[PDB]
Amino acid sequence: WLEGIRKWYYNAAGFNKLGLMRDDTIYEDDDVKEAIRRLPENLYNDRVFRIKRALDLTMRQQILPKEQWTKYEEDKFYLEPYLKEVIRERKEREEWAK
Amino acid sequence: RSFLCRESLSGQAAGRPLVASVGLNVPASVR
Amino acid sequence: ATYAQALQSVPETQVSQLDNGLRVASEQSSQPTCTVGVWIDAGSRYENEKNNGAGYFVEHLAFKGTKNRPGSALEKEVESMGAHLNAYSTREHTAYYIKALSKDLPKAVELLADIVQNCSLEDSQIEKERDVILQELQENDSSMRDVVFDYLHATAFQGTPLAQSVEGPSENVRKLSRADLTEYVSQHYKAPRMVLAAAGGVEHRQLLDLAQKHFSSLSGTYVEDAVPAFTPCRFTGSEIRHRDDALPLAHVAIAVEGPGWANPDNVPLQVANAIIGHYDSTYGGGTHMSSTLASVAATRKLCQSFQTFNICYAETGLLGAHFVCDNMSIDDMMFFLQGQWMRLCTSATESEVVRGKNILRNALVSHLDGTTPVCEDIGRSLLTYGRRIPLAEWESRIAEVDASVVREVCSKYFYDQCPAVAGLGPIEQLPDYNRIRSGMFWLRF
Amino acid sequence: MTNIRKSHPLMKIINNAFIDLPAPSNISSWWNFGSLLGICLILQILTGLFLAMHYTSDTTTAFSSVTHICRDVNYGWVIRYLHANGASMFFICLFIHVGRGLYYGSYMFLETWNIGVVLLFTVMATAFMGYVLPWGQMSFWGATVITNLLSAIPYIGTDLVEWIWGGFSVDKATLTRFFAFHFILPFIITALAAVHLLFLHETGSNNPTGISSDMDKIPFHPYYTIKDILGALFMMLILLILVLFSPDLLGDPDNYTPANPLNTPPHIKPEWYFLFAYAILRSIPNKLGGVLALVASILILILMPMLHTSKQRSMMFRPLSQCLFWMLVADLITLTWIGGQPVEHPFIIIGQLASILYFLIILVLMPITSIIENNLLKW
Amino acid sequence: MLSRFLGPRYRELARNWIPTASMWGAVGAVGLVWATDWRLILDWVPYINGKF
Amino acid sequence: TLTARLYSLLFRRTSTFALTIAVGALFFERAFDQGADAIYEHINQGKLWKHIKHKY
Ligand code: HEM
Ligand code: HEM
Repeated sequence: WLEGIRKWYYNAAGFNKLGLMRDDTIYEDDDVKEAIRRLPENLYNDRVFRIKRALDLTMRQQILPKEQWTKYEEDKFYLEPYLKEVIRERKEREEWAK
Repeated sequence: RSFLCRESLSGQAAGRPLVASVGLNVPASVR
Repeated sequence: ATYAQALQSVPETQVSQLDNGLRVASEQSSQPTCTVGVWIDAGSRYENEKNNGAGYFVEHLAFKGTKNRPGSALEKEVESMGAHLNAYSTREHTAYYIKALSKDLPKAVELLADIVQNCSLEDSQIEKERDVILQELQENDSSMRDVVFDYLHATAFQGTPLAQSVEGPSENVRKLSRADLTEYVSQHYKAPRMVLAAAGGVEHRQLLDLAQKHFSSLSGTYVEDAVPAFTPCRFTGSEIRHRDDALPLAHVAIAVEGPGWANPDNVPLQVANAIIGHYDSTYGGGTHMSSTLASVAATRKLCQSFQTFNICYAETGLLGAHFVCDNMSIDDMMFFLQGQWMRLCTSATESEVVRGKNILRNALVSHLDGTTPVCEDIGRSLLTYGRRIPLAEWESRIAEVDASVVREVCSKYFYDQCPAVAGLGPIEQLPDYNRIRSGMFWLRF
Repeated sequence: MTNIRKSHPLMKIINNAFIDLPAPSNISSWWNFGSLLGICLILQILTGLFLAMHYTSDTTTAFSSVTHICRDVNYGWVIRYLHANGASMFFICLFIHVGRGLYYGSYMFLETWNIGVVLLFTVMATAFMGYVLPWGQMSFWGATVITNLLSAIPYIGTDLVEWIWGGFSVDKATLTRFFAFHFILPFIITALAAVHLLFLHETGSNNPTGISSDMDKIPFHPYYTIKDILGALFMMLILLILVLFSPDLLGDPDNYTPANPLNTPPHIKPEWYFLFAYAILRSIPNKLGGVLALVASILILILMPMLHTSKQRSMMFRPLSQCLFWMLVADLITLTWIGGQPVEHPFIIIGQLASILYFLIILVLMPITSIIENNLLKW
Repeated sequence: MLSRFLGPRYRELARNWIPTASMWGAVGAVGLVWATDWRLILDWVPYINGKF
Repeated sequence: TLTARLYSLLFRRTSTFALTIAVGALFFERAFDQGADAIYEHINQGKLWKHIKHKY
C-alpha cells in the first residue's frame, strides 16, 4: 500500500537519523525564508537547535541512537501552515500582476 | 514652523478636544 | 442612481456679467450657508522687480480698514454674524471670500465691496503691517516645502515675473510705500478681471442685483492708458542647491515644463501623475500600495514623504514631484522616480491608466465638497478657463484618455526634456544635473 | 588603534576571503577540491613558465625543444612531466568539483554556477591548446580533427576553420597562435576564479545537508586552512606518484613522435579527460549534430538550476536521486572508456546508448524523480 | 513562469516593446552586415556595391 | 527648423539613434574611403602602380 512505501522511504531518507524534522530539510527560497521568519518563537528556537545539532552530527559523521530518531507519526508539519499561506499570498500578487 | 507674531499665532489655541485621524491613502491628521 | 445620473444633476454654475465687466456667478444647491468672494486676477506674475510684494501688502491691509468702515468695525461686523472672512494670493490670482450664512448675503456682498473698492491704505497701518510681513518671511523660512517650491519657481522661470516670489524679497517690503500699493490697487483691481463667485444657499438673481447695487462704481479704465499685459514666460531648465547640512531632511523638487491652463493635455497628465501617486510615512498602505514608487519607498523606508504636483499657470506650468527624505536616499529616489516616468513614457498599461482615471475622478469629486471649495472652483475656473467646467465634461475628458494617450502625452512632456531640479538641505547624494538629464531618457527605448 | 588585518584594505580583502570567512562546520572533504583546483592552477602556472623558458614555438624546432627540456635542462623532465600530469590532476579535481556541485545542490547559487561553467569552458580550451604544443603525432592529428569539426558550422564554417588554422591546415601559424593563447588563457582563468570566489562569498558556502548553516559557523582560518593544507598534501602525493613513477601513464605513446602530416596514427584519440565528450560526438552520425552534442554536453550544466524540482536543495535525503546520480557517473565513465576505443561494433551501439542515457538522466529522469520524490514526503 | 508571464498586461507590454525590440534587431542586423562586410547583402544597396 | 525635424524624427529614440548611426557609418565608410583614396592618388599621380599598369 502507498503508506507502506511512504514509511519505507521515510526510513531510507536519512534525515530521521539526525533527529531532523521533515520541514527542516526544505530548501530555503524567498517563500521559505519568509515562512521561517513568520514562525513563532518556540518553533523557531526548536528548529534552529535541531538544525545546529544535525550540522554537528554531519560534521562528525554520526547519528543519534536508535531511540532518538523522529518517527513517521511524530513528524509534524510545522512549516507547512505558514508556507502554504506565503505561497497563496505570492500567487495572489502574481494574479494581480496577471 | 515657528511663530513670532499675533497673526501667525492666531488660530493656534485649540478650543475643541483632540481628534486623531489616520487613513490608508491620506496622511495622518490631528485636531 | 448611477454615477452618470448623479453627475448630470450638478446644479449649474449660472454666469452673468454687469456693465462694468465683473462676471457674477453663483451655484444654488440647498445649504443655509454660502461662500461669497471675488477672485481678482492679480498676483506675483504681474509684479515688476521694483514693486514685487505689493499684492501681499494689499491683501494684508485689505481687512484692516476701509473708508466707509473705519477699521476694526469691519472685523466686529464679520464676527458678529459668525462669518469666517479669509483671503489668499497666489502668483496668479488673489481672492477674498466671506464664508457665512445664506441670510447674511446682502451684508456679505456689501462687506466685500468695501474691502475691494474702498481701502484706506493708511500709512500708519502700512508701517505696522510692514513688520508683520517681515515676520511672515521668517515664518516661511522655517517651512521647507514653501522655500523649496520658491526655489523651484526661481530656478525654472528665471528672468521672468513668474520666478518672483509671491511675498516678495525682504527688501521691497521695507520700501513699498502707499504710492506703490495705490498704483497696484488702481491698476489690477479692475472690474473686468474680477469674478464675484458665491456658492450654497445663494440665488443668482440675488447675487446679480446685489452686485448691481454695490459693485457698480467699479471701473475698467486703466488710468491714462497703462494696461499691464500678460507676459509669456520662459521655462529655463536649470538647477539650484541651497545645501544646509544641519537640516534634518532634504526637500528635493524636480519638475519639467507641463502645459497651460487651457491645454487639454492637463487631463491625461494628471492621470499619469495619479499613477505615480503620493506617499507619506504615516500612510499604513506600506508595501501593498498600488503605485510602484510608493511600494518601493515604503518597503525600503526610502523617503519620508513624496508627492507629485501639477502647478499650472496660464501659458505654462510645472509638472513633476517633490520628495522629502534623508541624506542617503536622495539619489535612489531620483533613480526610481525617473524610472517611473520613463516607464510611464514607454510601458503604460491599461490597469494603471484605469487606476489613474479612478483616482482623478475621485479627487475631482471629493475636492468639490462644501460651499467654499465650490466657490474656489467657480472663481478660478472663470478666470483660467473663462467658464466653469461641469463635472460631466470632466468625466468625458477622463473617459477619453487611455494607455496610448498617456504614453503619448508623457513622451511629449517628460521624455528627453530638461528638468528644473531644486534642492535644499543635506543634498550631497543629489545626482549632478548631467546625471539627472541622462536619466531623463532611457537607452533601451 | 585598528587591527591591521581588519583595517588594511589588502589585508581586509584577504581577511574576508579566507581568514574570518564564516564557513559551515560540516562541509565534507569533497569541498577541499575547490582549493585543490586553485592550488593546481598555481602549480600549473609556475611549471608553465618554466616550460615557456625553454620551448620554441616553431614547427621545425618544437618537438626537439621539448626533448631538450627532458634530456638537457637541469631538472627539466620533472617540470615537463609535472605539467603533463598536473593537467590530469586539474581535470580530476574539476570533474569532482562539478560532481559535488550537482550532488549537494550547490548549483542553486546561480552566478557562481555560471561562472564555473565559463571556467570549465576556458580550462578545456586551454588544455586542448596546450596538448598541441609538444607537436607530437597525437597533437598534430588531434588539432587537425578538432578544428576540422568546426567546418560543420553552416555558412561560416570553412572560413572559420581556415581562419583559426591561420592557413589551410595545422601548421607553424596554428602552433604559434596556440602557444600564445595557451600562455595568456590561464591568467583569464585566474581572474574568472577570483570572480567565482567573489560571487560565492556574498552567499556563503553550502553544507552537505543543504540547510542554511548560518547558526553553525566557524572561522575559516584555524580549521579550513589546515584542512585544505592536508588536502593539498594528499593531492601532491598523488600527483608526485604519477610524475615520479608512471609519468606517461595517462599519456599516449604516439605523442613521442615527430608530427608527420603524411602519416596518421592507427588510432587517433584525445587525452582521457576529453573522451567523455568525444565519444558523445562519435554517437551522433551527423557532422553538425556531433558539434551540437559536444557543446551541449557541457552547456547542459546551465540548465541544472532550472531543471531542479525537488523541495530539498541537497541530495543526502533523496535515495532515488542518489541512484540516478551514480547512474550518471557510471555512464560518464562508460563514455570515457568508449571514446578511446575505436569506432566499431559493439562500441557504436554502446556509445549511442550511453549518450542517450546521459541526456535522458540529465533532462528527464532527474526532474521526474524529484517530482516523485516530493509526493513521498507529503509535499 | 509558464503562466505568470502569460497575462493580458504582459501581452500588452510585449506589444508596447515590439517596435523597440524589432528595430533594435534591425540595428543589430545592419551593424553585423556592416562589420562583416557581407557582400551577399551589400551587393544590392546602391553606391555601396561600388566598393567591391 | 531642419535640425528640429531631424531630432524629432530620427534622434529621440535611442534605438532609432543606433539605427541612424549604423546606416550613417555604412555610407560614411564608402564616402570617406573613396575621398581619401582619390586625394592620395591625386597627390602621387603617376607614382603608383595603378597609374602604370597600362604600360605593362
Ligand atoms: C578554475 C577552476 C575552479 C576553481 C579554481 C574554483 C574555485 C572554487 C573554490 C575555491 C570554491 C570554494 C571551495 C569549494 O566549495 O569547492 C568554489 C566553490 C564553487 N565552485 Fe568553483 N572553481 C572552479 C571551477 C568550477 C566549476 C567548473 C564549477 C561548476 C560549473 C564551479 C562551481 C562552484 C560552486 C557551485 C561552488 C560552491 C560550492 C559550495 O558552496 O558548496 N567551480 N570554487
Ligand atoms: C590552466 C593551466 C594549464 C594547463 C591545464 C596546461 C595544460 C598543458 C598541457 C596538457 C600541455 C601538454 C603537455 C605535454 O603534452 O607534454 C601543456 C604544455 C605546455 N604548456 Fe601548459 N597548461 C597550463 C598552463 C600553462 C601556462 C600558464 C603556460 C605558460 C606560462 C604554459 C605553457 C606550456 C608550454 C610551454 C607547454 C609545452 C611544453 C610541453 O608540452 O610539455 N602552460 N600545457
